[PDB]
Amino acid sequence: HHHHMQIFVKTPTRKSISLEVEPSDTIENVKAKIQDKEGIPPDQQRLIFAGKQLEDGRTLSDYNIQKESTLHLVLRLPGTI
Amino acid sequence: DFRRKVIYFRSQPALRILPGQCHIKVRRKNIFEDAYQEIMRQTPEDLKKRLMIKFDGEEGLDYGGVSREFFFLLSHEMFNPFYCLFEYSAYDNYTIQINPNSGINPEHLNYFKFIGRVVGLGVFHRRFLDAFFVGALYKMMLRKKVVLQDMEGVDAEVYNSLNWMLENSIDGVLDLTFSADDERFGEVVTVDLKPDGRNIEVTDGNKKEYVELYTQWRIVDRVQEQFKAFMDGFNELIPEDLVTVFDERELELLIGGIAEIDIEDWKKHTDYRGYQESDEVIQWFWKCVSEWDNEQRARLLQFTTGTSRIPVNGFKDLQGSDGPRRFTIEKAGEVQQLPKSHTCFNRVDLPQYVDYDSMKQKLTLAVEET
Repeated sequence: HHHHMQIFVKTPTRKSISLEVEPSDTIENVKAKIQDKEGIPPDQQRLIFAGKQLEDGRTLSDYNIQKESTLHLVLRLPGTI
Repeated sequence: DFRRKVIYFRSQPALRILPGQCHIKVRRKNIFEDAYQEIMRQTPEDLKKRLMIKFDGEEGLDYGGVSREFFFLLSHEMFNPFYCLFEYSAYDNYTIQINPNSGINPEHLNYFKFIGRVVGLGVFHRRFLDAFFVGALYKMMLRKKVVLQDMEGVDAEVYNSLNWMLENSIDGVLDLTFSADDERFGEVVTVDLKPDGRNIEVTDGNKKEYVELYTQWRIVDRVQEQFKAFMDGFNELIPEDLVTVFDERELELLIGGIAEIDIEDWKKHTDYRGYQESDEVIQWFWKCVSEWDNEQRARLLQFTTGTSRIPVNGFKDLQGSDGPRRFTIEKAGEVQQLPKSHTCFNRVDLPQYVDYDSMKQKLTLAVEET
């Protein structure tokens, strides 16, 4: 009842962020790990896997995100919240 | 000729500061969002009034300094690739182009309009921006055609592939149709280059057409809505019939200014291949560069690297398509030919001319050629 996994979060500035997560972590959990490492507030973040935008209350395995998958981080336009 | 054009440009009725004031208030920590609200709620007539900018909680009597810091900070947020309005060029990490997947933020078209206004505002009010674009984008601003060579700054790897195709038999080597792959965040979506394109095989017979169609799609078609939104914002301050008095290299200098180049920093961070610093031709090269003025040097830089833009910590941090690439001079080519540049590597191929005047003239023709 706790298992691990490496994923990568790619920025458009070409930077790659290494995260250790569990398959049953929420997307919200991942944004908040991104806030830990990068200081970017969760509400500014969009995460995208293989084209689809990821919803906050779903899990990594809901989207079939596996070991060494890459997710793309994009920031919301300031003033749109 | 640039100087005369500028004066003429600044002498137009459309460029007169309108009576009254334009008031802009922003929080430093929220400059993007605040400036967006402040600037979009006003009409073009309003923003042509005298510009008055104040940061919340900060005294503002030094108007020029406050103004300069405003355009500096704002352009670094607008053009920050995180927001996916603009993204890096293909041959460095400080020059920029429109990000085709900007639509991931549903509201992007308005923000492209806002950026066009910010850039138009900088020009209208004599405030230079840190806004250096790929060559194709200046051309599109000026309503000039783009060619395959313009791809180099947009997608250098795709640029190399198309050249290899043009120069090599593809029959039985590449399974290719008149379609393109539109990447978006891990997904691949297919677009036809011409009607029924994905069902039309590319051959050695028709590949020229394929290349020209690809070039047009990638550089011009795929960013159309974004570009139109941008020009809409821009032309609201700078009428198109006036800004086309400039060519694409002058437009860059008009928007971002002309840097004062440290010649010694430059010399110190230059590589030589096939030559040595002591060689006569290398000395003629630096003689020519030293005696030139700031605009003329900026033009050599546009020729060699794609941009007149100098990195914050100097010529040591010059970038290429594959990472850091120093300004480089190589002995290559014959005395008949002009010097030839490689903007992916910041490398000038300089044949060993035997007298100074032919070299200055060869290099002048090479730099001035469009």
